[PDB]
Amino acid sequence: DKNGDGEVSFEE
Repeated sequence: DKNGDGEVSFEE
């Protein structure tokens, strides 16, 4: 998240 996927892509 926040980057784990893409700038929080996950938590985005």
